[PDB]
Amino acid sequence: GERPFSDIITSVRYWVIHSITIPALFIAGWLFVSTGLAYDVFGTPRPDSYYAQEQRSIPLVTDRFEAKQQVETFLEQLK
Amino acid sequence: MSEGGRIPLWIVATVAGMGVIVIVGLFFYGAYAGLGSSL
Amino acid sequence: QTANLWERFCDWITSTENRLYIGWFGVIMIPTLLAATICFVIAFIAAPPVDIDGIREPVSGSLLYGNNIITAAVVPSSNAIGLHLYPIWDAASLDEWLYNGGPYQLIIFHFLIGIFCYMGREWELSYRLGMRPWIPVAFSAPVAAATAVLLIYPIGQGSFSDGLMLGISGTFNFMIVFQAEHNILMHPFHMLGVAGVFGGALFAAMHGSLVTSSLIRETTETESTNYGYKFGQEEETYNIVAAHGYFGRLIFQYASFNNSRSLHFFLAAWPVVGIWFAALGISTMAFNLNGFNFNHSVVDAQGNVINTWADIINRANIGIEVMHERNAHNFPLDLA
Amino acid sequence: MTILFQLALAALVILSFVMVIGVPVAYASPQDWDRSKQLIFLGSGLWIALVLVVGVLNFFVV
Amino acid sequence: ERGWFDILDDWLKRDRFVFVGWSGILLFPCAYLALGGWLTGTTFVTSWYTHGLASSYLEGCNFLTVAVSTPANSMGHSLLLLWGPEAQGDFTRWCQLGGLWTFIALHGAFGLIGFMLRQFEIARLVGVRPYNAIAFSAPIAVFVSVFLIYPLGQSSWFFAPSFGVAAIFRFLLFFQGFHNWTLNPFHMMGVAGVLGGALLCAIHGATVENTLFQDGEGASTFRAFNPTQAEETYSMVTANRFWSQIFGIAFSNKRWLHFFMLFVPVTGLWMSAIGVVGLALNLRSYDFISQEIRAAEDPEFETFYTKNLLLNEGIRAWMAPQDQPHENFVFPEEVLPRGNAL
Amino acid sequence: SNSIFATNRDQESSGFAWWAGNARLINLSGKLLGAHVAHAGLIVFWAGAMTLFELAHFIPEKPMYEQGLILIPHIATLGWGVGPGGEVVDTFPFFVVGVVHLISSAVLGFGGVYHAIRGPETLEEYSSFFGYDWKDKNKMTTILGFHLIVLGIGALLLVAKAMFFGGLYDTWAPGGGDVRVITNPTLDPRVIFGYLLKSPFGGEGWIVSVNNLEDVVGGHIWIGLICIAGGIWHILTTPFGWARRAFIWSGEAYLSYSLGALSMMGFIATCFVWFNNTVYPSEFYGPTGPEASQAQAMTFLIRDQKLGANVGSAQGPTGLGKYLMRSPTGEIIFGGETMRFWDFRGPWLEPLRGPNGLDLNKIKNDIQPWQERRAAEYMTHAPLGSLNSVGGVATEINSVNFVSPRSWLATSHFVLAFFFLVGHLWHAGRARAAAAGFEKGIDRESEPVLSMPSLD
Amino acid sequence: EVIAQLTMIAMIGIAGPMIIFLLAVRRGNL
Amino acid sequence: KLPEAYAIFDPLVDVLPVIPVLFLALAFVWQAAVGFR
Ligand code: CLA
Ligand code: CLA
Ligand code: CLA
Ligand code: CLA
Ligand code: CLA
Ligand SMILES: CC1=C(/C=C/C(C)=C/C=C/C(C)=C/C=C/C=C(C)/C=C/C=C(C)/C=C/C2=C(C)CCCC2(C)C)C(C)(C)CCC1
Ligand SMILES: CC1=C(/C=C/C(C)=C/C=C/C(C)=C/C=C/C=C(C)/C=C/C=C(C)/C=C/C2=C(C)CCCC2(C)C)C(C)(C)CCC1
Ligand SMILES: CC1=C(/C=C/C(C)=C/C=C/C(C)=C/C=C/C=C(C)/C=C/C=C(C)/C=C/C2=C(C)CCCC2(C)C)C(C)(C)CCC1
Ligand SMILES: CC1=C(/C=C/C(C)=C/C=C/C(C)=C/C=C/C=C(C)/C=C/C=C(C)/C=C/C2=C(C)CCCC2(C)C)C(C)(C)CCC1
Ligand SMILES: CCCCCCCS[C@@H]1O[C@H](CO)[C@@H](O)[C@H](O)[C@H]1O
Ligand SMILES: [Ca+2]
Ligand SMILES: [Cl-]
Ligand SMILES: [Cl-]
Ligand SMILES: [Mg+2]
Repeated sequence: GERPFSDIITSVRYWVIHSITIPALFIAGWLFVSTGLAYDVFGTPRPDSYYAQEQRSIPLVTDRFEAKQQVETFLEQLK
Repeated sequence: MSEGGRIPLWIVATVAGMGVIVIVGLFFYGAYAGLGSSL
Repeated sequence: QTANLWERFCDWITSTENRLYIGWFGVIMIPTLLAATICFVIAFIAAPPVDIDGIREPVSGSLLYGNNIITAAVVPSSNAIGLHLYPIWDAASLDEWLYNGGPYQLIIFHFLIGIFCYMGREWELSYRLGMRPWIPVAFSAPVAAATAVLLIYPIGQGSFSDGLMLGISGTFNFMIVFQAEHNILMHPFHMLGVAGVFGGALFAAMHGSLVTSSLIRETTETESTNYGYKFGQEEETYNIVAAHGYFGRLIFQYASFNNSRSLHFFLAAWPVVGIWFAALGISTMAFNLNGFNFNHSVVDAQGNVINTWADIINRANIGIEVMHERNAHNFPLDLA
Repeated sequence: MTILFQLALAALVILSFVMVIGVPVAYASPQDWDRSKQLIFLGSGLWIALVLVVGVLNFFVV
Repeated sequence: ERGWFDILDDWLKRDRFVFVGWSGILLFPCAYLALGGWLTGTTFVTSWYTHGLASSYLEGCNFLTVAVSTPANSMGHSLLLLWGPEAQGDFTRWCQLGGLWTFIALHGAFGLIGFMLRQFEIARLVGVRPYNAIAFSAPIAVFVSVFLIYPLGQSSWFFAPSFGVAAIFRFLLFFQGFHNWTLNPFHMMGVAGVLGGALLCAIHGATVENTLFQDGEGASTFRAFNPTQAEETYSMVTANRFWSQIFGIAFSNKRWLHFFMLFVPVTGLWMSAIGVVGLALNLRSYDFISQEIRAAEDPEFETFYTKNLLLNEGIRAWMAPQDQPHENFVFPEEVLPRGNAL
Repeated sequence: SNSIFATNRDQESSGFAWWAGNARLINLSGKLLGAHVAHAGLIVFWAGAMTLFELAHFIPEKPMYEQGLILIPHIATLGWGVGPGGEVVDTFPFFVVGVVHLISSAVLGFGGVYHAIRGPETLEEYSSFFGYDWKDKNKMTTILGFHLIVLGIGALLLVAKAMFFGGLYDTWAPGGGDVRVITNPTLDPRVIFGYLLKSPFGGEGWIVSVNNLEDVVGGHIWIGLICIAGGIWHILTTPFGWARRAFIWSGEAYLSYSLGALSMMGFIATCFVWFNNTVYPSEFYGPTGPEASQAQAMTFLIRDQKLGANVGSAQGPTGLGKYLMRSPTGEIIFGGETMRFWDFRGPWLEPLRGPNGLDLNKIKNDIQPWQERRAAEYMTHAPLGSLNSVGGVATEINSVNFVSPRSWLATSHFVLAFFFLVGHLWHAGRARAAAAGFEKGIDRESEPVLSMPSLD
Repeated sequence: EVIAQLTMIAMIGIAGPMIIFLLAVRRGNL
Repeated sequence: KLPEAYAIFDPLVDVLPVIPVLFLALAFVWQAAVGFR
């Protein structure tokens, strides 16, 4: 009972709306990365943040219940 | 405004496909530059 | 008359009344498949060990020489032979021929001729029956795959000692070495192959279940529903409109086939194309154009490699590489 | 001469791009075929001439 | 006056572009979160703290190497809930600890339940027998045995498959090197069901398409079919004669044919699930004892079976230090098994 | 008029859906001529544009095979642009070949577009010479004859190049690879056609074994005359009764025959570029697989002998010689896994070979630095590499951007030859079914199997 | 070089669909 | 490299090889414009 998609995406109204919303969503996703926010939301290392300068060992989690505090310690040893 | 077929579907398909090609082409470019390039 | 007696022969060869169709392709197929089968059965049971890698290290393949069904194989001809044709009459003795893997060459060359003629024979009978002609196009997919592992890969690598070994554990050996030497798992044609066989199995179950789901009631509660269809009846045995009404609601309407001809073309095309690509994977890794290599592709700001799952695959590949054919390499690169 | 050569080749590139679009359009267009046929002749002769011009001029910069 | 339950039932079962149903209340959120979790993790989330691995587009991986990886072995079989005692409500730490793996596995499991329920619900509403649901039990047995039972038998979720293309390839090779999984007859039956199913798919589609009746004038023959027609569109009699003369046997019963197309891949996947349940316990088909007795006593006895074990030993020794980092393996160069030169 | 179905370019008029739309051309000789000429333009376009791309990317001091080149190697093998050892002395011939093909593609494209959309759709009303009926067997053999003559001239152009216009690059030239004018082509049919009767198996290699330019040139003298003679033959004759009864006579049947032919040629080309290093010189294409494997054994023989090893008496772990062993017929060959490659022959190695195989005295005393260089180069440019062009074995780390031209050319042409065999089967089966009148399916009122006795 | 390359392939890439569009508006012999 | 006089046309030469691919793509634009009739 709904309009066929081919009628919708060949209409001017569809493209007036989405000529704004699609680029806006694309740009917001771009900025989510380019501002660096994606790194901090998800906790992903930046290229300079996998290792400290002297050690070459992986900050592997070894403690189930203090893993959160263990990650927090591995991160403070970077800067 | 809501009438179907004001913008011919063959043009919609062509432009949309070119958009897909551009974005996928960008991803293949990124395989050779910056992160993941082995360089 | 010669022409009459010959035409009687042609009529019998091409007869649609023989219980098994012979045909002109069958004139080649029947002797070659018989030779390959007889040699394979005898060799699988009784052949002595074979020096597959040409290093005087004979591998036992036959049941009588200490194998079970899972470990037995007919072992490829020796690496010392390479791609040379090694028929019985080029050997000084049957003893020599057996040591050097003669049976393997006899079997695979007769088998390959036989399956190519089997494919042509599928065309031929369809022509005699007034059918459309493309069943052999579907069968060309398994034929291409068999030809890739028994013929093209050894040609590319310069030796039938690297072709598929004719046994269950021998097949696994071929696969594992292949992964170390070509990273076939990271090759997109093998990926298409997997989509072909995973998808073929999926679509078989899907199609089977949808037709079975909408069989028209024609039997009592006691008898098998299979009795509700009689061989050669004119009417369809299931309600394809009911089947489509279910599947179009399961996903969405336009994702479902209502055209049975389109549906069955898709069932043919998906696994066939997938296996074509699988076969082309083996046939192009035969010339060492190998799977994607992302070993050490990710590097941090200083230059340290950050491993990915691709690097873990590489560690397994190395373990296979260093162990395989452990007495056969004297120099640092395995170049074939 | 190096710039003059670069001009003749640029002209050939531009004329080519005009012909690549203009010829199929003209060949499949109903109206103005009489004017189109004359222009396709003119473009084709000019194209051939520019190929020869570039070919000759090549040997004064290479 | 109808009653809110029946009024809700009415709306849930409305014939619309996307059928909802009662089953959709379970299906749609769990499927969406499982898919959304995988896209989120493969796009943005690392595996540095659980595996020592980069695993996202953000870090430089591509579509073949991104993954949502399992938690660290030290997590055991923790449900790893966002609000649980490991992440304690911290979304960022939860991601770094691998919570998206259990997030995807568990929403994925309940989504698959929702989908099978959808198959039942739609079949009941349309009035067809629920064989499609029954066939789907095979994907479910595979997912449950591989992603849940197998790690539950091992030390931790760490050894479950990680959700990624290359990660899955690693899982295959791990199963070869450690379990000798190719030697397992339950895997072999699985292989037979998958390859046999693909064979049936191809041969049935090809046979129908090449025994069509001429029901139109076009050289393209798809248009000469009508969904409401009573007649078979291809000749079962001619197809039966063809295969009888080519191969020796042929289908004669269309109902059996289509049930068999379901039976073969469904049974094969079910058998492979049983073998993986054994592997959860390391109950492998690893060796043939008689082969090992003979080879240990007779250094000239060699089969393809002993050749493949040497490959397995190579896989284990060369992949384990990086693949099992919680073990802190240090294997000095001199102990690594390897043949001559390589 | 204003109707979408008003032309003959739809399924309603033609009986063919859009995805089989070029089948609508079977009986439209004019437009089908356009399609063929336009397609020829595409081939010529690619040859020209790809050469200019290669030349623009070309660093003349790196080997071609380090640079992803496949066309410049073809031009260089004809003796254009190169000197001793395959060194590039002048890139202008590469430029000329690229430009002239690119310019020519415009003429072919012009004629193709003209015939395809503007010119007469069928030719028969316009010209009895250019019009044709697929079922006219004499017209078919006449057009075949014209094209056979064209092909014979083409083969004689290679001969003309080799004998009168600078010669060819000869990897085997005494004193080192160099361009050489061929003055004594092999005309003896026992040699030329002897190649055609050689086994394709190892140590024989059928025509892929051709190993000197005199046989190559003489072979093309033979093919040239054979094609011109056959072309004259087919213009002056029509098919004999035995041929008429053996073949299907339709456009699609003729297409299927050519597809089987091109598939076969594609598989042959695959093996030619994989094994042959005479008409695919390793200086331009890189070493063959066999060559690079032999070069590794040669490299470590040289190294270890320099350290004091007696390579003739060195027993390897298996009991076979670590460096040198016997082939199954006794010839002295390199040991290790490269025992399989003992049929290999190349100019850097043959100075070490005598009547008994590799000569231990020459190995001990006469290996020159240029041979050590060539073996190290070829060992390290073995035709192994990943799809993303990471050179080396599959376990190699990223660093070397390399896939051999031999691998690119072998794989592409196997893929193409394979699908062309599938196309042969498709169109051959369809042409049979269409000639017999059941390509659209079984007649319900006249189903052949229903008139046959049951099998049992 | 990369701005020039992208502009060339943009002009070349539009040319094809431009031919179809021009013939469509002119009601040509598509 | 191209002869130096042609160097300004380097970016054009870089893209020409893909044009044949565009012809296959163009067939589908054209077929879409006539409705795949
Ligand atoms: C179909 C809906 C659905 C289902 C079945 C699940 C299931 C799950 N979710 Mg997901 N989730 C959903 C939708 C769903 N989710 C949606 C829409 C969102 C976005 C808001 C999320 C966001 C989300 C996050 C962020 C997380 C989960 C997690 C989980 C897992 C743990 C859940 C848990 O412990 O709940 C416990 C709560 C309940 C079981 C509620 C039950 C209420 C009971 C029945 C009431 C009984 C009342 C009783 C009769 C009254 C008695 C009164 C007395 C006085 C007599 C589980 C697999 C966790 C996970 O995956 O960790 C790995 C996790 O971190 N979900
Ligand atoms: C090698 C590729 C190739 C070639 C040379 C052809 C050629 C042809 N096709 Mg086929 N086709 C192809 C691929 C090809 N096709 C593919 C891949 C498909 C599947 C999509 C089809 C599906 C198809 C169908 C369904 C039909 C054809 C038809 C035709 C013929 C008439 C076309 C027409 O009237 O268009 C009119 C279109 C226009 C007027 C638009 C412009 C077209 C021109 C040629 C573009 C030129 C561009 C070029 C850059 C110009 C350079 C100019 C410069 C040299 C001066 C023509 C001979 C038709 C036929 O058989 O007619 C009897 C027909 O019905 N084709
Ligand atoms: C015989 C065909 C052939 C061969 C052997 C080569 C080989 C090469 N090319 Mg060339 N090229 C070709 C045709 C070919 N090309 C064509 C048609 C074009 C126009 C697009 C070009 C344009 C071109 C450019 C612009 C460049 C090259 C480059 C190269 C080198 C790197 C290749 C690479 O990385 O590929 C990557 C591999 C792929 C992209 C894989 C493609 C897989 C396809 C899709 C499989 C298709 C299967 C089959 C055909 C379809 C079947 C469908 C089925 C349903 C029937 C290598 C020497 C590079 C170079 O180094 O130049 C100096 C380079 O920059 N080529
Ligand atoms: C094999 C390809 C081929 C074939 C069989 C034809 C056939 C035909 N053309 Mg077409 N055409 C072609 C290619 C072809 N053309 C090309 C490449 C172009 C672009 C230049 C054209 C442009 C074209 C136009 C504009 C016209 C035709 C016309 C005709 C018809 C009359 C021709 C005539 O009487 O010439 C008589 C013969 C001569 C005048 C002598 C020709 C000698 C040529 C030019 C040189 C040959 C040298 C050598 C063999 C070429 C090798 C090329 C190779 C390296 C690729 C005839 C059906 C006419 C037509 O259809 O009218 C309704 C017409 O007006 N053609
Ligand atoms: C493009 C090339 C070409 C094509 C398509 C044709 C096509 C034709 N020719 Mg012509 N021919 C040609 C070139 C060509 N010819 C040339 C260059 C010459 C001069 C030598 C001739 C001399 C010639 C003569 C004398 C005759 C023909 C005849 C014919 C017709 C039937 C031929 C036949 O039965 O083949 C199929 C071949 C056979 C049935 C013979 C058995 C084939 C064996 C079993 C195949 C072995 C293939 C082998 C595996 C592959 C290579 C290996 C080998 C080197 C060891 C057919 C129209 C006949 C005709 O009627 O003309 C009027 C005829 O009498 N041709
Ligand atoms: C997790 C989580 C969550 C959720 C989230 C979500 C839900 C998300 C979603 C997301 C999404 C939803 C995303 C998406 C993405 C997408 C993408 C990224 C895409 C891409 C694509 C492409 C790239 C394409 C490709 C292709 C193909 C595939 C085929 C054809 C061709 C082409 C190329 C087109 C929550 C909050 C609850 C909580 C926390 C946790
Ligand atoms: C029919 C048809 C078709 C097809 C078509 C075709 C295929 C065409 C072709 C065409 C062609 C084939 C074209 C070509 C062209 C070319 C040109 C136009 C060129 C030019 C050149 C130039 C301009 C150059 C320049 C230069 C020089 C001289 C030097 C160096 C540098 C440079 C490069 C700059 C289709 C599919 C669409 C479909 C429809 C129908
Ligand atoms: C250049 C050169 C050369 C020479 C070459 C030559 C001289 C070649 C020739 C070639 C030839 C001379 C070839 C031929 C071929 C033939 C064929 C390929 C045939 C086929 C056949 C067929 C296909 C048939 C079929 C059939 C049958 C069997 C039965 C009945 C029916 C029919 C008819 C269908 C050389 C190597 C010295 C060196 C390098 C360069
Ligand atoms: C040499 C030369 C030249 C030439 C050029 C040419 C020859 C061009 C052509 C061009 C072309 C030839 C183009 C084309 C294009 C095409 C396209 C761009 C297409 C696309 C497509 C698509 C995107 C599709 C889509 C779709 C549809 C439509 C439907 C179905 C769906 C799909 C999605 C598939 C010139 C002048 C520059 C000058 C310089 C030199
Ligand atoms: C969400 C769990 C639903 C379980 C079913 C509870 C039905 S409960 C039921 O509902 C009727 C209205 O529909 C009322 O008229 C009735 O009094 C009430 O008992
Ligand atoms: Ca019409
Ligand atoms: Cl091994
Ligand atoms: Cl070695
Ligand atoms: Mg990047």
